[PDB]
Amino acid sequence: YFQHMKHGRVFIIKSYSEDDIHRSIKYNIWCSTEHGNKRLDAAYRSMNGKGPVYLLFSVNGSGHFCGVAEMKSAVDYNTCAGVWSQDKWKGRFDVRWIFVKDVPNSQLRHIRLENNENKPVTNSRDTQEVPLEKAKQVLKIIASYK
Ligand SMILES: Cc1n[nH]c2ncnc(N)c12
Ligand SMILES: [Cl-]
Repeated sequence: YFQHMKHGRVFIIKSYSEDDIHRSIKYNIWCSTEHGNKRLDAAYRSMNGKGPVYLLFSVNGSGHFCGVAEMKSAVDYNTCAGVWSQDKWKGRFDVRWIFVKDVPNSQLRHIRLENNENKPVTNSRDTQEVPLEKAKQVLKIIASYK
């Protein structure tokens, strides 16, 4: 249960590669775009441990979110090249996967993001930030979905 969360920031991850998500679950690491890496680094560092950064993962075109992971370190920008599905993916940070489970978009699309033109949360791009009150609604639904 994620209702205890008073602080904390939540981002959507949209992957072109399901293989990269499988690698991320296996080794508890992730990376993002050049902009996404800077956005997440800033958010993690500004938290100063006062609350979590959660990542809500979804494979482009799958019609479902596939789980949730907590960001667990700052971004190292200079790391081994070519570990992901494509060479463009640079950098690395630790994550801890909290839920690994498929949740259909139909369960989530009523939740709209006031910072993204009131678009459904299921129509977000990679690294879209989610307002906390809408993030808690998404997390409650992922956690109790069966
Ligand atoms: C890897 C990775 N990090 N962030 C991403 N976003 C879209 N596609 C991907 N393969 C990735
Ligand atoms: Cl590495």
